[PDB]
Amino acid sequence: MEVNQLGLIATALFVLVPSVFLIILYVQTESQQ
Amino acid sequence: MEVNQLGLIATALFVLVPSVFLIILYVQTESQ
Amino acid sequence: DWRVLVVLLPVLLAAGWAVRNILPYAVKQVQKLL
Amino acid sequence: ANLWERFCNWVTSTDNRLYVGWFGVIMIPTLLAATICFVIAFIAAPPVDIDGIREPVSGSLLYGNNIITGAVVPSSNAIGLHFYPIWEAASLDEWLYNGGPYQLIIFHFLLGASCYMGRQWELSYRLGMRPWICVAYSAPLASAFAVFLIYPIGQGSFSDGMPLGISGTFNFMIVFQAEHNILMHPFHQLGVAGVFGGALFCAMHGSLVTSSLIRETTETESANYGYKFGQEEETYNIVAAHGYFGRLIFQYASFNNSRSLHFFLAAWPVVGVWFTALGISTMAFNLNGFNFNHSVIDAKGNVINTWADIINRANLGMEVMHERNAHNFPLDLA
Amino acid sequence: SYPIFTVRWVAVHTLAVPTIFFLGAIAAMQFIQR
Amino acid sequence: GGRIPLWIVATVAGMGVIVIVGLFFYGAYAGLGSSL
Amino acid sequence: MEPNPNRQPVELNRTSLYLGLLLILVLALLFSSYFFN
Amino acid sequence: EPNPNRQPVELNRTSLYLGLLLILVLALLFSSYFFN
Amino acid sequence: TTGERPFSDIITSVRYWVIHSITIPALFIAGWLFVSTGLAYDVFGTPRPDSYYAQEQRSIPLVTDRFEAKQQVETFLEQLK
Amino acid sequence: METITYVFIFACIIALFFFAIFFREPPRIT
Amino acid sequence: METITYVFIFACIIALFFFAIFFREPPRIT
Amino acid sequence: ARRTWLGDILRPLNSEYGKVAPGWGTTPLMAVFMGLFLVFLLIILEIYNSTLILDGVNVSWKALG
Amino acid sequence: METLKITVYIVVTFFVLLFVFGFLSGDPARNPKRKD
Amino acid sequence: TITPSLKGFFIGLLSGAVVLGLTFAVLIAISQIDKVQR
Amino acid sequence: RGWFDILDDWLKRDRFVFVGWSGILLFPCAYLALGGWLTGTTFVTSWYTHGLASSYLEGCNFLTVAVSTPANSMGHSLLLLWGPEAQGDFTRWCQLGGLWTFIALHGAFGLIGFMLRQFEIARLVGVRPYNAIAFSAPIAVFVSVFLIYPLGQSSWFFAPSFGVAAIFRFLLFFQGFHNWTLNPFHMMGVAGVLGGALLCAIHGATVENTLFQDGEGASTFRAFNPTQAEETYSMVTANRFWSQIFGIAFSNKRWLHFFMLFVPVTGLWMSAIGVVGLALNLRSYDFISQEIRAAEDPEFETFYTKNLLLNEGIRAWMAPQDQPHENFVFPEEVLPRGNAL
Ligand code: CLA
Ligand code: CLA
Ligand code: CLA
Ligand SMILES: C=Cc1c(C)c2cc3nc(c4c5[nH]c(cc6nc(cc1[nH]2)C(C)=C6CC)c(C)c5C(=O)[C@@H]4C(=O)OC)[C@@H](CCC(=O)OC/C=C(\C)CCC[C@H](C)CCC[C@H](C)CCCC(C)C)[C@@H]3C
Ligand SMILES: CCCCCCCCCCCCCCCC(=O)OC[C@H](COP(=O)(O)OC[C@@H](O)CO)OC(=O)CCCCCCCCCCCCCCC
Ligand SMILES: CCCCCCCCCCCCCCCC(=O)OC[C@H](COP(=O)(O)OC[C@@H](O)CO)OC(=O)CCCCCCCCCCCCCCC
Ligand SMILES: CC1=CCCC(C)(C)C1/C=C/C(C)=C/C=C/C(C)=C/C=C/C=C(C)/C=C/C=C(C)/C=C/C1=C(C)CCCC1(C)C
Ligand code: OEX
Ligand SMILES: [Cl-]
Ligand SMILES: [Cl-]
Ligand SMILES: [Fe+2]
Repeated sequence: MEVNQLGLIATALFVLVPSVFLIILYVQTESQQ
Repeated sequence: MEVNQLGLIATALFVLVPSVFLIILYVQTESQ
Repeated sequence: DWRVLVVLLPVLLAAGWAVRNILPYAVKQVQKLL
Repeated sequence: ANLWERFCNWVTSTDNRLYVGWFGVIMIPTLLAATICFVIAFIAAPPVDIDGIREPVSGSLLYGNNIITGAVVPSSNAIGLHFYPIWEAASLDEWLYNGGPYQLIIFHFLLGASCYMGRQWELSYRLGMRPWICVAYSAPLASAFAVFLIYPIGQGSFSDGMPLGISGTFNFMIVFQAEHNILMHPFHQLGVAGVFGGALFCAMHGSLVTSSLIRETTETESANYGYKFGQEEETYNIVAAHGYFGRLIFQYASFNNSRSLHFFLAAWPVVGVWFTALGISTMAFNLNGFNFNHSVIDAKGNVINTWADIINRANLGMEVMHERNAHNFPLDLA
Repeated sequence: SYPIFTVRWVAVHTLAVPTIFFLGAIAAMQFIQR
Repeated sequence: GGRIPLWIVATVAGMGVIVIVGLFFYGAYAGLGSSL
Repeated sequence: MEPNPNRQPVELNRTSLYLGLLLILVLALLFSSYFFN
Repeated sequence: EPNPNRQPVELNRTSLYLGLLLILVLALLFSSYFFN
Repeated sequence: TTGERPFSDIITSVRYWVIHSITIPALFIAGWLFVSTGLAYDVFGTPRPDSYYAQEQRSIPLVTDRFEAKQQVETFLEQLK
Repeated sequence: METITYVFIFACIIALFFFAIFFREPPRIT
Repeated sequence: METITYVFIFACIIALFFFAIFFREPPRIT
Repeated sequence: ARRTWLGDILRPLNSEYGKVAPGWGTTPLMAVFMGLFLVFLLIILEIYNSTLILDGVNVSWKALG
Repeated sequence: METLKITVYIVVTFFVLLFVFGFLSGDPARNPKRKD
Repeated sequence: TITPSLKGFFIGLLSGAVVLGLTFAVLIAISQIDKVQR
Repeated sequence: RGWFDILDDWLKRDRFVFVGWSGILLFPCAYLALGGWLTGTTFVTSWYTHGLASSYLEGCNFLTVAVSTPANSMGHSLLLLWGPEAQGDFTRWCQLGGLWTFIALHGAFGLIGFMLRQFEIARLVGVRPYNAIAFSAPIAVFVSVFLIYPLGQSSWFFAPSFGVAAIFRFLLFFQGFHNWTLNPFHMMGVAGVLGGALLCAIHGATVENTLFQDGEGASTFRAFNPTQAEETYSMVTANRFWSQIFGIAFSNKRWLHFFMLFVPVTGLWMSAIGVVGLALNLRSYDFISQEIRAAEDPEFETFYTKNLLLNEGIRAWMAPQDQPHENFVFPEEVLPRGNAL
C-alpha cells in the first residue's frame, strides 16, 4: 500500500523513546535496594 | 538525492539501541 | 391583557391563603432574631 | 492417592498460580482455539463474501488493512444460520471464502467466555467468598451474546452479527441505527445511563477516597506507600468523605455506609448494561425504537418536522446506502 | 422552636412552585386539537 | 404535628403522579403529536 | 561551596514499569495506523 | 532458594563517554553507506 | 442535624396540608389557564396549529439576516393576517 | 513494512502480559 | 533528511566532548 | 553562600521577603481597576462579536482600505 | 476432513466428560469450611 | 455617535449592576441580623 | 469583625444546603440554565431558526422536545436580550434562539461555580481537592462541544441543541460529516468511559463479595459502622481471587481508587481534544493509502470503504432538512442509493 514512509520511523521512536525512559528508571531503582 | 529511505531508520536505531544500553548500565551504576 | 389576571389570580389567592394561615407563626421566628 | 482423585485435586487446587477448575477445563481449550484462529485470520485471512453476493470484503492485514480497518469478516449470507465447521467445506479455500473462521471464533469464544463466568463462581467457592462477582460479569457476557448470537438468530444470518474488527464494529452500529432506530430505544438509553453513570461514579468514588487518604507519607513520596497490602486499618477517613460530599449536595444524598455505596457502584452499570444487551436482543426480533416520524402535523395537515424527522433523514441515508448491491426488492425486511 | 422560613425553604419553593404551574400548563396541553 | 401517617401521604402522592403521567401518555395518542 | 542539598533519588517500581510499557505499546498500536495513513 | 551466582554489573562514567563516542563515530561513518 | 425542621415532620403535619391543598391546585390551575387562555402562545411567539404556514404556502419562514431578523419574522406574521 | 510493525507491537504486548503475570512484584502482607 | 542526520550526529559528538571534559570523573590521588 | 559583585548590587531587591501592608491595604483600589478592566474587555469582545456596533468602526477586512 | 471431524468429536467428548464427572466427584465438598 | 447597540450595552451594564448590587445588599443585611455567636 | 467577615460567616454556615461564596455564582446560573431549558422545551418553538417544532406546547414529547440553536444567520452572536438582534423584545428573542445562548452561557458559569464549590467545601472540611480536579473532565467536554466546536464553525446553529433527539441528531451528524468514530481521540474517550463503567462495576462487586462477616444477619449492610477503623472487606482475598482469575490484581487500595479517578477523567479529556480538532474540520476522515488503492482497484473493499458509503448517504439525505439556510435542492436523480432501496 502507498503509505506514509515516515510512519515507520515515527512509530519506532514513539515506542522506543518513552520505553527506554521507563527502563532506565526501573533498573536504577533495583540497584538501590 | 535519491537515497535509501531505510537508511534513516537504520542510522537512528544504530545510534539509539547501543547508546540506550550504555546509559542504562551507567545510571544503575551511579545509584548503588 | 385580561388573560394575565386570569392566570395570576390563583397564585395570588394561594399566597394570600398561605400568608393568612402562617402569619402568627412567622412573627414568632422574626422576634427571635434579636 | 488414587489417580482420578489426584487429578481432581489439581484441577480444583487453590494453589495454581492461575486457577483451572472444571469450568477451566472447557474454557482453556475453547479460548485457545478462538484466540489462535482470530490472530491468524486477522493477519492473513483472504477476503470473505460476507453478504452472499460474490463481493468479498478484505479484512486482514496482509490484504491491505491496518489495525483500524481490519477484521475477521462475518460468514456468508448464503449460509445464513447453517453450521459451517471446517469439515463441511470441500476445502479450506472454500471455508475461507465463505467466512468459516468467524463461526469458529465466535462459538469457541462464547463458550469459553460462558465458562469464564462460571470459573468466577467456582474459585469464589473454593476461597470461601461470596459468589456473585460472576453476576456482574453476566452483563458484558449478555452483551456479547446479543451481537454475536441473538441478533443473527433473529435476523436469520451470521452475516448480520457484529464483525470482529474496529471499523466492522462501526459498520454494525450504523446499520443497526438505520434498521432499528436504536438511539430512540429506551433500553439503549438505559445503557448510556448505565455507562455514563458508571464512569461518573467511578470518578466520584475514586476522587472521594483519594481526597480523604490519611496522611501517612511525606511530600517526596507517593501517597500510595501509605497503604500496606493486608493492613487491618482502613486507609481513608469515610466520615470526612461523607462530610464533604453531603455538603456538596445535601447530607441525605450521600452514603455513610460503605457497603451500600459499593453495592450501588456494582448495580448501576450492571443493570444498565443488562438493559442495553436486552435492547440488542429484542431489536433482534424487530421491536424497534420509538417512531415519531410525521407525528406532528398542523391544522391543515402539513407535516411539521421535529428532531425525530431529522434523525429519520439520516437513518434513510444509512438505509439506502448499506449493502448497496444486495437488495433486489423494495423493502429490507431483514 | 423551629424556623419556618430558611434558605432551605427558599430552594424548595424555587423549584416546586413553577414545577406545579408547569405541570398544569402541560396537562392543559393534552387537550389541544389541531 | 405528625398527624397524617406518612404511608397515606405516599399513596395519595404516588397515585397523583400516576394520574398526571397517564394523562401525558393518553395525549401521545390524542390531539397534537398523535400523527392524526 | 557545599554540594547541593536538594538532590533526591527517583523511583519507578516494577508495576509502574509494566503499566507504563502497556500504555506506550497500546498507544503505538492505536496511532500507528494513522502515522502510516 | 535465591541463586548464589548473581553478580552486579558496572559501567563507570568514563566508559559511558568512550562507549557513546564509539557509537556516534561509527554512526557518522556508516550512515553515508546506509543512505547510499 | 443542622436545625431546620425535618421534612417527614412537615408533610405529615395538619398545618402544612391546610396551606398546600390550596397552593398546589392554584398553581396547577394557574398553569392550565396560561395555556387555555392562549397567553403562552403570545408570550413566547409559538405558532398555533393554524399559523405555521399561510394557506397555499409550503415555505419555512426561516430567519436569514442577523440585524434585520426581528423585522423578518414580523413580515412572515403579517403574511398570515 | 506496516504489517510487520503492527504484528511486532502486538507481539510485544503479549510478551509483556507474560512478565506482568508470572514475574510480578509478589504482593506481601503487612 | 540525510543532511539533517549527519549534522545531528556531528552535533551530538560536540556535546559529548563538552561533558567528557567539563563533567568528567575527576582524577584523585587514592 | 557565595557573594558576588552583581549579587551585592541586587541584594536589596531581594531583601523584603514576607513584608506586607496591614489589613486590606490597597485591595479596594485594585477592585476598581478590576471592574474597569472587565467593562473594557466586554466592550472589546462585543465589538469583535458585533453586538456592540459603533459609528466608523467597520469590523471587516474592508477596514484596511 | 472426515479425519478432522472424527478428531474434533473425540477431543470435545473428552473435555465434556472431564467436566461432567469432575462436578460429579463431590464438588460441594471442595470448599474451605463445611465439606460435604 | 451614541448608537442603539451602545444604548443596549449601557442597558445591560446597569441591569447587571442592579442585579449584583441588590443581591449583595440582601446578603449583607441577612448576615448582619443572623450572626454566629462565638 | 468588618462586614466582609460577617458575610463570610453567613455564607459558610452549616445548613441543609451549603451556600458559600461560590453559591453566588453557582445558584443563580444553575437555576437559570435549568429554568431556561424547562421553559423552552415546554413553550418555545424552533420554526424560525430550524423549521422544527420543539416544545410540549407544539405537540412534542420528552424525546423530541429541545431548546434549539439559533439560526445560522446569527453567526456567533451572543444574542443578548438587549442586543441588536432582539432589541429587547422577549418574544422575538425566544424566536431567534436567544434561549440557547442563555442556557449555554449561564450553564458555563454554573459549571465554574460548581467547581468552585467543590474547592470551597473541600478547604472548609480539610480534605484534598481531588473531586474538583476530577470535575475538570465534564467541564472540558462541555466547553469543547457546546462552545469551542461551533465557534470554529459558521455559527452556533451547528452546536448541539439541548434536547434528547436533537443530541441523537448531533451524534449522527458527526458520523456522516466528521467520521468521528474513526477518530483516535474519540476512541480513547470510549475506552475511558467503558473502562470507567467496568472499574465501577468490578470494584463494587468485589467489595460486596469479599466482605468480612461482621454481623449475624443475611443483610450484610447492617454490619458496617462508618467510624470503625477496620476495612470492611478483605483486600487479601480480593487480591488472590483476581490474581488467580485474571492473572493480575490490585494490591494497593490507594492506587486502585486513584486509578478509578484517572481512567474516566483522562478519557473525557481525550475526547474533548478531538472535538477541538473537529471545530476546524480537522478530522480523521480517511486513510490515504486505502483510497488510492480503492480508486485504482474496484475489487478492493473493506469496512473502511463500506462505512464511507454510509456517511455519503447520511450527508445527502439529511443535509437539505438539517441545514435549511443552505437551500439545498437535491433532485431525486442525484441522491446516492444502492439497488432497490
Ligand atoms: C455518546 C454516544 C453513545 C454512548 C455513550 C453509547 C453507549 C453504548 N452503546 Mg450505543 N450507539 C451510539 C452512541 C452511543 N452509544 C450511536 C450513535 C449508535 C448508532 C450509530 C449506537 C449504536 C449502538 C449499537 C448498535 C450498540 C450500541 C451499544 C452500546 C453499549 C456499548 C458498550 C457495551 O456493549 O458494553 C457491554 C460489554 C461488552 C460488549 C464487552 C463484552 C466483553 C467480553 C465478554 C469479553 C471480551 C474479552 C476480550 C476479547 C479479551 C480481553 C483480554 C485481554 C487480555 C486482551 C453502550 C451502552 C451496544 C450494546 O447495547 O450492546 C449490548 C450495541 O450493540 N450502540
Ligand atoms: C451572578 C449571577 C449571574 C451571572 C454570572 C450572569 C451572567 C450572564 N447573564 Mg444572567 N441573570 C442573573 C444572574 C446572572 N447572570 C439573574 C439573577 C437574572 C434575573 C434578573 C438574570 C437574567 C439574565 C437575562 C435575562 C439575560 C442574562 C444574560 C447574561 C449574560 C450577559 C451578562 C452581561 O452582559 O452583563 C453585563 C453587565 C455586567 C457584566 C455588570 C457589570 C457591573 C459593573 C462591574 C458595575 C457597573 C456599575 C454602574 C455603571 C455604576 C452606577 C451607574 C450610575 C447610573 C449611577 C451572562 C452570561 C443575558 C444572556 O444570557 O444572553 C443571551 C440575558 O439576556 N441574565
Ligand atoms: C460505545 C459507544 C460509545 C461510547 C462509550 C461513547 C463515549 C463518548 N462519546 Mg461518543 N459516539 C459514539 C459511541 C460512543 N461514544 C458513536 C457511535 C458516535 C457517532 C459518531 C458518537 C458520537 C459522539 C459525539 C457527537 C460526541 C461523543 C462524545 C462522547 C463522550 C461523552 C462524554 C460525556 O460524558 O458527555 C456528557 C456531557 C458532559 C460531561 C458535559 C457536562 C455535563 C454537565 C455536568 C451536566 C449537568 C446536568 C445538570 C446538573 C442538570 C441536568 C438535569 C436535566 C437533565 C433534567 C464520551 C467519551 C462527545 C465528546 O467526545 O465530547 C468531548 C461528543 O460530542 N460521541
Ligand atoms: C450526560 C452525562 C452526564 C451528566 C448528565 C452529568 C451530570 C453531573 N455530573 C456531576 C458531577 C460529576 N461528574 C463527574 C464525572 C463525570 N460526569 C460524566 C457525565 C455526566 N455528568 C462523566 C462521563 C464523568 C466521568 C469523568 C464528577 C467527578 C462529578 C462531580 O463531582 C459532580 C457531582 O456531584 O456528581 C455527584 C453533577 C454536576 C452537578 C452540577 O453541575 O450542578 C450544578 C448545575 C449546573 C451548573 C447547571 C449545568 C447546566 C448545563 C451545563 C446546561 C443545561 C443542560 C440542560 C438544563 C439539560 C439538557 C438536557 C438535554 C441535553 C436532554 C451532575 C449530576
Ligand atoms: C442515590 C443515592 C441515594 C441512596 C439512598 C440512600 C441515601 C443515604 C442517606 C444517608 C444515611 C441514611 C439517612 C436516610 C434518610 C434519607 O434517605 O432521606 C430522608 C430525607 C428526609 O430527611 P428529614 O430531615 O425529613 O428526616 C431525617 C431522615 O434521616 C429520616 O430518616 O430526605 C431528604 O433529604 C429530603 C430532601 C430532598 C429535597 C431537597 C430539595 C432541595 C434541593 C435544592 C438544592 C439542590 C441540590 C444542591 C445544589 C447543588
Ligand atoms: C486464563 C485467563 C487469563 C487471562 C489472561 C489475560 C492477561 C492479560 C492482563 C493484563 C496483563 C498486563 C497488565 C500490565 C500492568 C500491571 O501489571 O499492572 C499491575 C497492577 C498492580 O497493581 P498494584 O495495586 O499492585 O500496584 C500498586 C503500586 O505498585 C502502584 O505503584 O495492576 C493494576 O494496576 C490493575 C489495573 C491495570 C489494568 C491493566 C489491564 C489492561 C490489560 C488489557 C489491555 C490489553 C489491550 C491489548 C490490545 C492488544
Ligand atoms: C415522568 C416521571 C417519571 C419519574 C417519576 C416522576 C414523578 C419524577 C416523573 C414526573 C416528573 C415530571 C413530569 C416532571 C416535570 C417537571 C417540570 C415540568 C418542572 C418545571 C419546572 C420549571 C421551572 C423551574 C422553570 C423555571 C424558569 C425560569 C427560572 C426562567 C427564568 C427566565 C427565563 C428562562 C428567561 C429570562 C427571564 C427569566 C425569568 C429569568
Ligand atoms: O445483511 Mn447485513 O443488513 Ca440486516 O437488513 Mn437486510 O440484511 Mn443486510 O440488509 Mn439491511
Ligand atoms: Cl454496509
Ligand atoms: Cl432483496
Ligand atoms: Fe472503594
